[PDB]
Amino acid sequence: MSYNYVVTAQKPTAVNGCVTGHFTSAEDLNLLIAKNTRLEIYVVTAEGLRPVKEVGMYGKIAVMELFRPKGESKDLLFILTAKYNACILEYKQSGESIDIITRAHGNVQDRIGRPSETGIIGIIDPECRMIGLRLYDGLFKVIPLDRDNKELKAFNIRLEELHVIDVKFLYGCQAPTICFVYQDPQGRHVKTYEVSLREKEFNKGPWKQENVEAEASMVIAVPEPFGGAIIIGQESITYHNGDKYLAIAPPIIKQSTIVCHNRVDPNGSRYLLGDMEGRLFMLLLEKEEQMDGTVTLKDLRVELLGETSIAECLTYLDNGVVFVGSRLGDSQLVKLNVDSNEQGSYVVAMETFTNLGPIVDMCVVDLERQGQGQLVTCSGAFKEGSLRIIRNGIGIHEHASIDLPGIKGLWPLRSDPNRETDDTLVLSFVGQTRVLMLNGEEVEETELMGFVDDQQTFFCGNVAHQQLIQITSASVRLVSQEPKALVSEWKEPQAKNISVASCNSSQVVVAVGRALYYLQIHPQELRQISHTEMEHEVACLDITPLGDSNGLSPLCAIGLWTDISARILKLPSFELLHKEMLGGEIIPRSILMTTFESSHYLLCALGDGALFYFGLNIETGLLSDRKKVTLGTQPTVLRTFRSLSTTNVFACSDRPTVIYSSNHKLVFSNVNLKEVNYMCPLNSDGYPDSLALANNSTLTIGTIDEIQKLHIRTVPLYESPRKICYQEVSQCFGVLSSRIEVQDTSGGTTALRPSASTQALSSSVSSSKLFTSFGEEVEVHNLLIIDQHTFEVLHAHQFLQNEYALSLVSCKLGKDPNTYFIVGTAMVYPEEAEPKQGRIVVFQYSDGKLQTVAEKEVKGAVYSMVEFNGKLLASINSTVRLYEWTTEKELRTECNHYNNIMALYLKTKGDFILVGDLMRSVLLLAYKPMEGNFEEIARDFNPNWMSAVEILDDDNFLGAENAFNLFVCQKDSAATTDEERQHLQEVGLFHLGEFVNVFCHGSLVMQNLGETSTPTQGSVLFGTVNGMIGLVTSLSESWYNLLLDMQNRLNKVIKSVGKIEHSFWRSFHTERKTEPATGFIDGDLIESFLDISRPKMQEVVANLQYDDGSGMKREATADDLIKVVEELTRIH
Amino acid sequence: KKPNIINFDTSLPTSHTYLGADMEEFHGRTLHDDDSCQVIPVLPQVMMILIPGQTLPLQLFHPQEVSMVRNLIQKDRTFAVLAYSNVQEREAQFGTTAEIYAYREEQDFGIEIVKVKAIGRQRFKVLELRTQSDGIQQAKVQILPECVLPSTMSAVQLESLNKCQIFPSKPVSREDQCSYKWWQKYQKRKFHCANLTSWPRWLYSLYDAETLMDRIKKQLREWDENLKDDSLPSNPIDFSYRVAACLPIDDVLRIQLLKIGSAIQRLRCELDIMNKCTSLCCKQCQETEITTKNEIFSLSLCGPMAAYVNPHGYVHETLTVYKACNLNLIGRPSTEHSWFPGYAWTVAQCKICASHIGWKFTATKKDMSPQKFWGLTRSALLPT
Ligand SMILES: N#Cc1ccc(N2CCN(Cc3ccc(COc4cccc5c4CN([C@H]4CCC(=O)NC4=O)C5=O)cc3)CC2)c(F)c1
Ligand SMILES: [Zn+2]
Repeated sequence: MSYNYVVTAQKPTAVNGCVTGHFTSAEDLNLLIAKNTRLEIYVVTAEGLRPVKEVGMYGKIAVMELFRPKGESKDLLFILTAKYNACILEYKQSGESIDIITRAHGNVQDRIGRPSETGIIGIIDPECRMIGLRLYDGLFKVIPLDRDNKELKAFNIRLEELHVIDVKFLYGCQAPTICFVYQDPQGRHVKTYEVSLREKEFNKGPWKQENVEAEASMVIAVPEPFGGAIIIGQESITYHNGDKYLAIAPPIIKQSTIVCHNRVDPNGSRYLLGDMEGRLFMLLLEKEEQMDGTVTLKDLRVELLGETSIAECLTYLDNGVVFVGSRLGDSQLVKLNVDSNEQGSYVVAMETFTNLGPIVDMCVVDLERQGQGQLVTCSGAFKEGSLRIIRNGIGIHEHASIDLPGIKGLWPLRSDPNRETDDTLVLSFVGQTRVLMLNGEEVEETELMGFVDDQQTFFCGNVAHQQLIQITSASVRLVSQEPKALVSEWKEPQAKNISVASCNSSQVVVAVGRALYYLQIHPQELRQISHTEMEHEVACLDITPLGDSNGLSPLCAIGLWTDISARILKLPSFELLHKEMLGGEIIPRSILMTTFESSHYLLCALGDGALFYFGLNIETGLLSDRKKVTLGTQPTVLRTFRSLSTTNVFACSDRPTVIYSSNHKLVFSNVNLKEVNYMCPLNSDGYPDSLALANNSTLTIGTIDEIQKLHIRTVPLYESPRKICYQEVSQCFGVLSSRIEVQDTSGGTTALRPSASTQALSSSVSSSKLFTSFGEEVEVHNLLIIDQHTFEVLHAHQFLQNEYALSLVSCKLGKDPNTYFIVGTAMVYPEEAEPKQGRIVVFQYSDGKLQTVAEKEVKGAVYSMVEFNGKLLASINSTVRLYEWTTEKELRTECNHYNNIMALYLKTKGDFILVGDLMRSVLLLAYKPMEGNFEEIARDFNPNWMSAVEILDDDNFLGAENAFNLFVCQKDSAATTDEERQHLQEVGLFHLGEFVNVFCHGSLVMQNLGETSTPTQGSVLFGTVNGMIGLVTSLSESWYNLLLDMQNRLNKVIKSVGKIEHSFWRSFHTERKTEPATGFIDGDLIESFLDISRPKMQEVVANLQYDDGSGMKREATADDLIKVVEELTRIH
Repeated sequence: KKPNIINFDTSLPTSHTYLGADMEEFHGRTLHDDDSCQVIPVLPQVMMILIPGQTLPLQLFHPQEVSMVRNLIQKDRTFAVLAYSNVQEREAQFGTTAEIYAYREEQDFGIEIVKVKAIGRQRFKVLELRTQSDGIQQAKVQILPECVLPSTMSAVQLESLNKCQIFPSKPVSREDQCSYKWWQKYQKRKFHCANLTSWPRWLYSLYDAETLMDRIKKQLREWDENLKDDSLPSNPIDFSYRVAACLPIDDVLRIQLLKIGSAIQRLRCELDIMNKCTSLCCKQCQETEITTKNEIFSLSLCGPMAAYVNPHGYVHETLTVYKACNLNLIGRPSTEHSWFPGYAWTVAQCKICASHIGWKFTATKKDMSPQKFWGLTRSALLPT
């Protein structure tokens, strides 16, 4: 009884693994990046990374490795999913079609077994003889690697050592030999085994157990010719080969522990290391020893290269380039230039890839356009803390507004020879063509000499030979720049009226009724060069010069009124070089030819609002590539505005859009405007690189932003931001933050780097009196005020010592007109486990200064706060308390309600406090105002880890819980039994695959009522640790049933990578119990329906029983689904 | 407050040499399938909440119970003990199944008395309390499952820092500056990925298994000088059950701890109870302090509390104290059936209401805790 619809508004960005190898081809060098469920395949070139393929797998990539067995030309990819769905993939492309085929696949989980504490380890034999997986304690799983093992069957080999830290395969061994470090009561040890496939058991290792450091963490296998393994702890790096042994204690690595590594030389002479706080090291192996051809180590020098982002996965690309794959920061692409050394750093950054995770807090704010929200996150951690502002859509910054009664055409002109800039814009109404002049802020209607006065101009622009043209409804009149005299005027021989006009730099082709005349603009002349007629009236014409030449279009495209067909014909003739019969009924309204990214297209817009993009051949002929995109429900006018050193096409309609090319495909962003009827690029002197947009009410001039669907501005703080709230009246942001300060031997706390708290305009330190070892790191909490326009730190309030600030709310209380920042803290001491004292402090930002209006001292930790109807509701430990803002600016207790749970989460909707804890103990309350106390309505207790919770509506509540799941609970208020009334039934399950930290009501698209509204009700955004912003909406029962049927039918048509069943992937998963998903419709699977081929589209729908408004219409068509699916795509 | 010399050889208390010596023993364990309904016979005349892992002594006299237990030993060996609520007369909805490990039948007194000892194994909730005309009603039993949760960091863990999640063992044992400093780096290194989530590390330490177990061990040693690993299990399930058994709480709190399905919630509840508890006063008076919480030691490996049977079959749970107050004794110190091998129990009563709170266990030898051992029971001891 929930019927909800979940979709991804921004794909995950945090990198949890990256490999290199010859995957796509034996010649190319590929960098494969797994970000979560998405696998990105790049190609390493001199300029950088060139994306090639984007595949999204049905699972979280836990292990991926590239291996090449015998008899293969390029490396294969082995991927293991967190649900233990193993597979082996192979790249296969034929010209334009790219397919990642599944060589093998099979689930490798066990019926019984506790997953290991150190997690999944997946290793592949260097000779590609088997695959070793350590999924479960006390069991080594081995997958034999033979061509006949297409189901990936594996056998378990018993390990007597239950605590295994790191295991890898050794290089240069006749039989597959593993090496690992394990934990014992006597300490940590290194051991090796000789795995035998025939006997299906272990054997005696080449070199026996050796005692290692008490904190030995990783094993790295040195390749031939050195051999053996290198074991890196917190204080030492040791090399083991049996008889040969080395040990070093470099002091440059004692500060932090190494977590990641990657070989940089095929011969393993040098290694690359990274630690927790983000500095690159450089382990070096010296092969100077050579007695009788044998190569042995002699030293283990460690060199510090520099500081990079906090890395999770290092990888060395070709020619001194390192890809630092960060997960709590931003990915980098750095240079290992050993000669630069500007100040003592060996690394310089080249690129920086956006990474929004971890998203700890979000808020939706109408920053620029009223009605359209913007997401301001609290991303990153440690030195990578930053605020991200995500905006959906290209936006136009208005700079002028001249009211006009429905301009029917805007066209720029230059009435100033040798000016190199626009001078005036020639508008054209229904009956007259006014010529407005605009140099600076001028709006004068300065009529040109050669332009007609009372006519609806069809074209007006700068023509060749320093002349201006004006293709009016009467005749094509040519004018002059300097003398401004009518050089020529080609009237219709039969005194007919021109229907459609199209002009180029040197040519002008006009259509009078069903006849087409081609006229060349010779210097001070206009002589017809051709004349022909078509079957029906010309709906539209387009003669745009393609690449090069730019003086004579080889082809001209037209549209037929009574045929609904588009043809391309040679300009100096009438020979139909190609034809097409796209659709029917509604006639074409505009034709345009573009050159997006050196590839030529041909865009035709029908009168119903659908643009049918197609490919065109410049030399001769054309392709078909029929891809109809429904960009609005009004006739579309297509114009080309460069504005980027690129082509770009602005499709004016009820939903204005910019059609650009991202890499080699045409993307379709949407412009944040209500409706633009006509547009024209005005590069006027006073308006640099502006664009005149004419709605049905007025003409506006402004500048477009950057052609990109989602834009993420970054404001680095260099400290971890915890919570964020927005205060409208002050135009400021209230953000909590923490910085790490080391305890020096002077009684103070010195910092580690310049942060946003130590670099504010004005500063403060909390001064309240209501109540170690050299090297210890202590957290210092601040409340920063950040401007919403400049995003500069206006103030930085520092809290007391040992005080942890937990929550934050910006609301006005009681009858007071002032709005405040309410901050709830907790005084935490290392000696004690659970705090005894906290503090509710009310700030007030005015005149650029932060003042503490009021201060309340409570007994506990204030885990959350909400503004329940002019009354702060606080959750002090396990007590939910409601406060009243007195007339003297002092908080007063009104009612208490004691729980047996820690009220970590408080979400209110009217008078219904939703209370939860970290044990998934969702509790529902109601606040009776006539009596003034809280009352418990429902309860749903189930032992499980719950990450967040949100009130979808008065009945359904949504939350995220363990193993990356989602759920919905619903209270049946109509139950006649009290036991069911007091119970919260669970009506939805879903394995999202992501860890949600925050829910927030809002939407990133324009809020239009639309009279008929939309099939989706409500909108809730969530942000995850990996950096994925989703969106969950409700559905009606009929729509839920239709989408469920379509989702079942898509699963038999769409072939996934690895052949993981969608029902299995979305099944609610947990270490103790997994059930199928219910009540959730996957927006990704549904939205993938638009990308399948037409025969597959026909296969998907054959009995859907589409119509619900009377009848069934059992045929159900296939474009009817397109109408439904696009409506769902528009909600995000 | 007798320190140092605690000479008892404190395991004898948990062997019950009073309920007979050469008692026949039973091999090992059994198992009931999770979430299954079972037919488990109910032995009557027992009114006590049997925590799993807790030993339950029993003497059986009436022929119906003797026959039931005989057929029980010859078919399985498990019966049901129901957690009776405040209302008596079969007002129970939860319970635990007892499973036999020692058995002895005596033909003495012209009767077929059967002396038996059992320990709780599983936890269940009764569907319907079917009654049989024989006298031994069989209950409709649903096996309530036991929940174990992974680390709260396992979902939000970073893969890299996972090898750094297998800690070296605790330094030495039970030493200051080896706990307050070890635990700090333990919390800092275990919950380093709490920065990705929205909550600080100490919050995730409040829901930890090992940290809660450490804090509870601290308080229990603060009372009775425990022997580090004096049979305190490493498993949070078993540790929680042991602590719940040994806590000096009333019946409602025991039932509430029995209702809880997860180890972490049980440990948090025990911490709350043991932190908010101070005095133990006489039920029939709710007016007299017959203890405190500091004056409480353990001569049994099972804690300050264990189940013992008087020769009439009634089961008593006794609380061990150094020095009880407001108790008057009657009768010479006698030693016929003492559950503690070497003392001579003297019956104690409230100084006002005169109710059987417990006994004073005076010594016999001289290398003993000299006449300082009050084994107060729970029939009159309301935590106040
Ligand atoms: N149907 C039937 C049927 C058949 C046979 C029955 N037989 C009757 C005769 N019984 C022998 C006998 C009787 C009396 C004693 C004295 O012991 C008593 C008496 C009363 C209360 C308590 C104790 C000991 N005690 C505590 C003190 C603290 C401690 O440490 N341990 C304890 O046990 C008490 O609380 C010893 C042996 C054997 C059984 C029968 F009773 C029913
Ligand atoms: Zn009394």
